[PDB]
Amino acid sequence: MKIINSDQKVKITLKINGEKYETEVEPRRLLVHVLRELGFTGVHIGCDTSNCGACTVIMNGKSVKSCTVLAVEADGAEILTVEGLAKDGKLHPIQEAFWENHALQCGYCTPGMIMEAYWLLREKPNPTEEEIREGISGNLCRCTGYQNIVKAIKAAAEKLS
Amino acid sequence: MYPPKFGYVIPDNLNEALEFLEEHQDARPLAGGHSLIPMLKLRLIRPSYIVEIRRFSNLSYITKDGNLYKIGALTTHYNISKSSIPLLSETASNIGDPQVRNMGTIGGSISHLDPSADYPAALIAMDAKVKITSRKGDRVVNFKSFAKDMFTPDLNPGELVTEIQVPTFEGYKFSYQKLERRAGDFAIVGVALLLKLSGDVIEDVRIGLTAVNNVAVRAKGAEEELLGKRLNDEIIEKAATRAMESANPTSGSAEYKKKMVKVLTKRAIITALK
Amino acid sequence: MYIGKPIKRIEDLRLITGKGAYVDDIELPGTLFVAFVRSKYPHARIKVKKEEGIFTGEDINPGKDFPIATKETTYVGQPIAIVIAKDRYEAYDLIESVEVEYEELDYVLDPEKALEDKVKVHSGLSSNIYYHERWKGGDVEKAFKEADLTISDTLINQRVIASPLETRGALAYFDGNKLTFYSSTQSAHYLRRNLVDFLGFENIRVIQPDVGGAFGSKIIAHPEEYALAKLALMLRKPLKWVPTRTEEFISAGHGRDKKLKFEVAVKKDGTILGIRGTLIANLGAPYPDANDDESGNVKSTVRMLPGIYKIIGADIDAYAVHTNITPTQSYRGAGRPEGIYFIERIVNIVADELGIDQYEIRLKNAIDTLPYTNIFGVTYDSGNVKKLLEIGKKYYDELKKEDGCVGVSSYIEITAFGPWEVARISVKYDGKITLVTGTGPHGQGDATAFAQIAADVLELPIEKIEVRWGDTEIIEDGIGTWGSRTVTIGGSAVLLASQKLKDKLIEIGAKILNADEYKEGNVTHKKNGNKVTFNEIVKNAFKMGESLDTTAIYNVKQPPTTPYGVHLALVKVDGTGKVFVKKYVAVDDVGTVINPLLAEGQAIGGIVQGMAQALLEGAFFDENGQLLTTNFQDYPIPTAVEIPEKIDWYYEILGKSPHPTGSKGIGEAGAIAATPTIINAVEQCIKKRITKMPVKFEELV
Amino acid sequence: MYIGKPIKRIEDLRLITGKGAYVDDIELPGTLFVAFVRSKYPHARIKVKKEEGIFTGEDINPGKDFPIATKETTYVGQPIAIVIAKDRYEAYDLIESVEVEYEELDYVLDPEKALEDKVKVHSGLSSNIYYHERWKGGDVEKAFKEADLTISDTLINQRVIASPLETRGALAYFDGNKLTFYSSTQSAHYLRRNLVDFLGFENIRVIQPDVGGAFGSKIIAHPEEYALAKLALMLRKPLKWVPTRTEEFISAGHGRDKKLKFEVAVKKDGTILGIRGTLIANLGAPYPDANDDESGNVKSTVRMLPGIYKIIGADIDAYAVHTNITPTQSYRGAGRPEGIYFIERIVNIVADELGIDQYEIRLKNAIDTLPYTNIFGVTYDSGNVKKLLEIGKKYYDELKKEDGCVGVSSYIEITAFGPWEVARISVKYDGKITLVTGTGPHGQGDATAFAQIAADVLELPIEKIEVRWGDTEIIEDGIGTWGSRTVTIGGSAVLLASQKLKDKLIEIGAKILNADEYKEGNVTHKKNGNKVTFNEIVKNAFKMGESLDTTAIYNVKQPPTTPYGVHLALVKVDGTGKVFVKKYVAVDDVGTVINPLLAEGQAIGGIVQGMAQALLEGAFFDENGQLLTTNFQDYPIPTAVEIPEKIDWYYEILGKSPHPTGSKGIGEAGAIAATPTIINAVEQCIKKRITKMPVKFEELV
Ligand SMILES: Cc1cc2nc3c(=O)[nH]c(=O)nc-3n(C[C@H](O)[C@H](O)[C@H](O)COP(=O)(O)OP(=O)(O)OC[C@H]3O[C@@H](n4cnc5c(N)ncnc54)[C@H](O)[C@@H]3O)c2cc1C
Ligand SMILES: Nc1ccn([C@@H]2O[C@H](COP(=O)(O)OP(=O)(O)OC[C@H]3Oc4nc5nc(N)nc(O)c5nc4C(S)=C3S)[C@@H](O)[C@H]2O)c(=O)n1
Ligand SMILES: Nc1ccn([C@@H]2O[C@H](COP(=O)(O)OP(=O)(O)OC[C@H]3Oc4nc5nc(N)nc(O)c5nc4C(S)=C3S)[C@@H](O)[C@H]2O)c(=O)n1
Ligand code: FES
Ligand code: FES
Ligand SMILES: [Mo]
Ligand SMILES: [Mo]
Repeated sequence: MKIINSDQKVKITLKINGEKYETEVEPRRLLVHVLRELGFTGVHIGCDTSNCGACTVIMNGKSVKSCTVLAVEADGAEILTVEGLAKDGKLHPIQEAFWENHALQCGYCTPGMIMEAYWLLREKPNPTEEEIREGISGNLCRCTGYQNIVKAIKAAAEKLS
Repeated sequence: MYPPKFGYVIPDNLNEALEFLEEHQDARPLAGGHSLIPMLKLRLIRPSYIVEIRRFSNLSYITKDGNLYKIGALTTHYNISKSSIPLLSETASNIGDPQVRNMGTIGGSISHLDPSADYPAALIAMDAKVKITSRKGDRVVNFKSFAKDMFTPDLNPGELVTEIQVPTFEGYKFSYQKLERRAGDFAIVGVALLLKLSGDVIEDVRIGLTAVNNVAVRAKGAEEELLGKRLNDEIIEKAATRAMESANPTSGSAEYKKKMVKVLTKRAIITALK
Repeated sequence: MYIGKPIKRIEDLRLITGKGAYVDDIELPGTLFVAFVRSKYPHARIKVKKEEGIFTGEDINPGKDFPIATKETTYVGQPIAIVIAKDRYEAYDLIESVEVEYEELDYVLDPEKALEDKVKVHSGLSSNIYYHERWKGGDVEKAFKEADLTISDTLINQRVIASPLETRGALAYFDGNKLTFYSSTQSAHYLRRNLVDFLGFENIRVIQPDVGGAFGSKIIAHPEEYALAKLALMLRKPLKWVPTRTEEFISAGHGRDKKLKFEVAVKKDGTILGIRGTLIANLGAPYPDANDDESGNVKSTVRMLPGIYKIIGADIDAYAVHTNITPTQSYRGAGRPEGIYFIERIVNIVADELGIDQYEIRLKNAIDTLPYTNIFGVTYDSGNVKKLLEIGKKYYDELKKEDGCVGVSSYIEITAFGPWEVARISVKYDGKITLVTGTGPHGQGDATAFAQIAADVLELPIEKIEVRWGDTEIIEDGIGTWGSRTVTIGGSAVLLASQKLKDKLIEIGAKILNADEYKEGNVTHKKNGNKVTFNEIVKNAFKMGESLDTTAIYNVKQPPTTPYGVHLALVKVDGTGKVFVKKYVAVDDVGTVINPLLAEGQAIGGIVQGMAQALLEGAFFDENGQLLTTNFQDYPIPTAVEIPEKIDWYYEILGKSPHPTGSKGIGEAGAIAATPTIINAVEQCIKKRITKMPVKFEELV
Repeated sequence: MYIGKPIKRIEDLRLITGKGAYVDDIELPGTLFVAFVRSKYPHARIKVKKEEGIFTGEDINPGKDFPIATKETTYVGQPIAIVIAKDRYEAYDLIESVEVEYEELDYVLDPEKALEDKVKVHSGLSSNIYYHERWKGGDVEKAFKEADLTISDTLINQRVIASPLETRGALAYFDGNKLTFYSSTQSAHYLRRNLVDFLGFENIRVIQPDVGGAFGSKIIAHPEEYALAKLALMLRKPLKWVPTRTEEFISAGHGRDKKLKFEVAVKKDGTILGIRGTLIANLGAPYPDANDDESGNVKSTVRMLPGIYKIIGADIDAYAVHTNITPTQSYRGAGRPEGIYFIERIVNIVADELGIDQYEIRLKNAIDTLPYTNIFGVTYDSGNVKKLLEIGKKYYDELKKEDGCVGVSSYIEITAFGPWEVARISVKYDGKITLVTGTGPHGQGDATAFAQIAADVLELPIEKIEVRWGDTEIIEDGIGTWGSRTVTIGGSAVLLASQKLKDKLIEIGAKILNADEYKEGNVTHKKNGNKVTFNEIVKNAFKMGESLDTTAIYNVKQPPTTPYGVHLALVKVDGTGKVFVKKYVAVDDVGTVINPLLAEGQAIGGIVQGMAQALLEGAFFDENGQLLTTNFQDYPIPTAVEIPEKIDWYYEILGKSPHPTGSKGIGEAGAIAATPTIINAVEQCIKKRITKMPVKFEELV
């Protein structure tokens, strides 16, 4: 029965893109701020109510909105962020396809959108247009109008078979 | 955006969690956190402690136990959506967005009791039951009695939902209709249907309404209209009409919503039948 | 050549790998966090207890109520106090300790009420009416004399909120002599001018880092930016300000919000003769930076009312009025969407009243050839409207036989505003080339277009041209990115600087060869065939004391260049009153297209904003002046599910701009066209007159 | 005018308030810390186990032993492995886990041994001898024929260590396309060229932030900088490297370390006729960047041996030889101190052997008028040595009657090396002026001198001229700060750019006034008296598409300009053998003095380094090739207690440089003059011949 009061911090471990980090947090701190504070600034805060998805990372195989998880709650988790898709500078096929199909403008939804896409393509190898759209409906983008994002995801699905 | 300060408890086992909650009236347990954390962030709640129940993995499970499915409270939307429970799986599928369903749990949705939630429409229709655990032991209650009012579950300091029970509804037909402005939103209107055919007679029918009252209700009048009858265009139209009798909605408009109950009941009957 | 090719974005690599640096990704040693306390009332006298870590408007603008309110607050969401803490979490704890004393005053929400001056938005205004001019052109009397019929109604273009996915934000640091200010802004150089003006000194560097979009919401300096900057002079620590998204909704990016009381004069054959009536625009509270932005936009709305039509006279009485709400600002199109929406709705209302075909009425009334000066003095410079409409009829005919309802609209638009723009190009001894633009892209991909332009001029591979922007220290100056000006005005500056560089490389090459031909960076003696390489020219320029760093300023002498097009949608409405868009076609003429991939990308982004205004979005206040929609659940920007199943974009080059690029702007065109396209479509399905937006579900059942 | 005035430093405000930003004050998100494992042996074969967080030379320069050793290490302190960790504390924990396998080879420490090629410093050298040329001039045969007497000895100028108070350090970040590299370096633009050359691509931005001094130690790119940069390409996180001071002592800033075997030919009346012998310079290990730096310095030493004297012939056999120690680099004066030290010691040795007065012998042998070309081809360009010496005799006479021993020396010096230097000046629309230099000041205060120059040219207040440097993105290019070139070469570039700006402001002013007078930034019609202000000219330049951003490159056509002077000290030695310096006088001719306060500040800083070499400092190795002095306790740089009680600095302007500033360099002059001044003084007190430094206590008892 580990008990941490308001005015303490607790040491946690997070395994992020294959590497272990160790930090001390108050209980109320959100995982999204801790990830950023550890240098993962590609994880973005677009809202305060869990709608936008700009903060999406893979936690233990699951796409999650890291703004809606306490950092202490993530203790011991494995987390992938967009910074961990490319191997030795070769782009992951989802990244390549976003570039080829012009699926980003300001780029701010892009890490989260790519992470949801990664997760989605691991659920459903060959998704319909409709399943793609459903499958990214937690990720808002204000710039692109989505059409190119759907195109990139289909192109990536085919690259991935 | 930023929660208030609070203490935190990581208990070794259930017994410990229960005791801490007993003794600390205003500590809140944390499951998928997708209703608790958003409320911390807006500072609409200020508990002294958050108690973490998430790592009790024997609280996550789908078990078919005779003609009951037993569902661990920590089972997520995503897993329920993937497990072929008639009506309930499809209903879980509709909840929020993929990220949300990856974390949200059935125990936390029903302990929270938002009057526009998806599950209560299915759970009222199913005559679901809620196993409630205490250091004192277990109490099983009917979903209907558990849902005392919007945001008001039948839970005392010291207790947790540990299990949801539903009949297996084999051979039943079903549909969850969710009206929404955008993918990802809570229901503007939700209609959950279960029915079973003996020949072309409606042998059993159950209709649940969410987002149109303070708690989920049965569409009693739509049920009366269909039960035991042979299906045709006329009775469907009539049942869809009578479903409006159970809707007491709040201003879309209250009037628009009541009208939508009829539209979604009709979509539900026709979808389940097809 | 690279110009005209769908070249993929040089910007993408950093951003798809999460190696951008937006304002909140930046930190300095000892950075403190700043949050603002905001008015919970529409109109109130205020007293705020100044306390440790608690600053008030008196610390910022003593004797004034703007940028920060000191005695009197004029809108829910107005900053009334500033707290400073060790970090964001503690800053928001500290917000709850601030002690504000309110005296609730009377307030006005409706600009039609407000213009009666019965209740003043602020104590010290002579008038809630900020601007009031009667716009007249052609011969309105003759129009209404010759008419067989007149039609009247009131059309609303409701308030919306820009809602870029990254909010405003800023980081300010004064070292004792110099202020360095990072901001999620639309232009580093313009923000610098704003801060120089407000603070009274010139030693200010501004950095626009990556910006997560803006859509007009980040042109102005906001009250928080002025305050942060002024605080940084005082505190001598770096100070980070990032609003919550609730804050952003309540305080920033409100746009549109204009009403037209109209009467149209027509002949029974669908000839539109003339228009008159009253335009009422809601400026919200008197914040000078916003008022000035939006009031210029009011004028854009009136002046574009004649659209692409051969109107004979009009008479429009224009009001821009304050009310007790968030001050109104540019949003994507900045007045032009409202004006095109007004004329394109009126055109359909008439078509529907006279049983004329919605496409035929437009072919009937369309201007023939360009140039043409509209009734309110806008010169439409080049192209051919009729001919573009003939091209577009083929899609209208196809859509008319599919299942659903068709809507069309035709637009014309103003872009590429002056007064000037800058480009610097520089070559290092080893040969490296860097191009700097004085514009400030924030998603639109102009840097790729700039690299295509400069590489064509220099005849070099495009990877040779690094493109930079957004630091007041790496270029002489700049204007900014807004008014769909960047590829046109900023690209013309790029073309001039690259040309100056090429001319210079030529003469150094000539000097080295004794003479007075350039290919791919090398210079060759046109018989005797002696050649000096690019790299040899560059090293010799340095040895000869000759600089290869050059800056061009392209002064804009021409008036705004005008693209135009026709857009079409096919929709369905179901038994719940939900609208589904099946297909959308855009046919645009934007002059020379520098990059069709990026141009279409702009068309589509705008189209979906314009559709969302028609079908989803709206900023509404309860009668206590509280914004009802303050998060992404209640302010419903579209997900991927709510988009047209397909959007096909086509362009025709019938009219080039007079600028060296030949291009006109498209950044805003999509948002201008889509709203009435979509509303016309839905109206065909319903079929009652649609007078306001968003179209609600219950209005369609 | 500001030029010639002791204007106080514009640089001081940030630094006295602790708001600088030196390299270790900079952080980026996720920055990792880098430390190097270093050879514990002078010469060894190595195997290093590559492991998690442990990189080796193979990761940096496979197939080579430089910059990082892979198979064979050649000096104690050489980097042999690189560790990466979360922070500095953990990095140094990780150092202790690295697994190195050494095969000790034979090594050579003494360059005189080494030049016999009996033991090679590295396996793969043809020869330890890096450079070997016989220097001949005039008629040495005639000199030794005509001599009444010859004197012989061996003089040592021992190894010292630059010891700037801030060590090297660097921060490297590659975003996928571009490397940004911050470094405690002497020039951002030169470091960029070094990294471009090593890494094979051009997309590198270098930032020189505040630098805590260098004294020649930060000209070259060090092995750690190449490695950090190459690692940053691979790792994709920012990587901070900061050595401990033990590391710094062992690996960087070693300079001097030259031996002269001499024989001098004199007439009995103290005529110095000629010199011959052998110069041996210790390059330490073969690191190409350092070898190349120091070998140019060897040449400076030989070529300055004739000093200010009318020598008739000389014949010097020059060696630059490797040994198994830290490679040798420029230290303040960069070869010139050793050469002047050699001739000024020889002059006193002769004076003492012939009972001639130390001042009289110099007046006897001094060149009469300038220009004059010395025996080894150095043209001393302007001034009057004899006359400066007459001025200085008055202080010698005064000092000769005070209590203690007097030493004098006279120096001449080479400064203001090419090949070019850059300046950019730019004016923003609101009027703000920024001047950028391509030099890289790191304590010397050139930016104040630049601001004085530009303000005189523009006729504006000095506070109007912000001066920036040290970012490869804010200026076309640059050379750097070293060879006492910055105020002269960099200031001439500043003068050209400011003049171009003024000329441009004139013609825009003329255009605005119809004509073809400038005062204080304003232009006036020389009857009719119509006037346009500075700010109006600037706004109109932008409206007219005319840029006010200009870059000048000053190509250096002249050979190095040569200051000279005479310095004098009065010392006492006590019964413990401790030396106390009572007074020191410097008389210098450095051409036009831009800023006497800053010039004297340079004279004094150099003087104290030169005195410390004579009296305190020395880098010595035990016979295992371990440096004996690796901290500020054992390497005794002076405290405030060890300085002359007073240093009076005077200048005379008898000879200006040919450059537009008229100035010559003084950055190095103090260190050149003080060493033999002080040694000559001590020698007068002892009175045995002093042949080596530092003078130890036990040698004086
Ligand atoms: C963007 C977003 C969209 C959403 N959309 C929908 C939607 O469309 N439809 C819908 O129905 N829901 C929606 N939700 C809510 C979501 O389903 C939540 O997961 C759910 O409401 C709460 O479940 P949880 O496990 O996350 O509970 P938590 O947030 O962990 O807990 C919620 C409440 O239950 C208590 N609690 C948790 N578990 C137990 C237990 N076992 N016993 C007793 N008390 C317990 C907590 O103390 C708390 O008071 C959405 C949420 C978000 C953030
Ligand atoms: N004839 C043309 C016209 C445009 N283009 C391409 O389309 C884009 C440039 O459009 P331009 O029309 O010059 O508009 P701007 O770059 O000046 O963008 C400003 C405009 O951009 C719009 N789109 C936005 N897109 C993003 N991602 N984020 C915002 O905040 C945006 N805000 C809006 C708003 S509001 C405005 S005013 C560039 O890729 C340009 O190369 C082209 O190739 N050929
Ligand atoms: N005729 C002159 C000559 C010099 N000055 C002033 O004296 C200083 C410039 O000296 P300059 O002779 O141009 O030498 P640099 O600026 O190029 O400095 C380089 C020189 O600077 C020296 N002094 C140093 N001082 C500091 N603080 N830190 C170092 O690392 C230093 N390193 C050394 C070394 S080694 C070198 S090579 C400037 O303030 C200049 O304005 C002047 O006013 N008039
Ligand atoms: S920041 Fe918007 S969902 Fe996490
Ligand atoms: S690319 Fe700007 S929000 Fe998606
Ligand atoms: Mo805009
Ligand atoms: Mo130097």
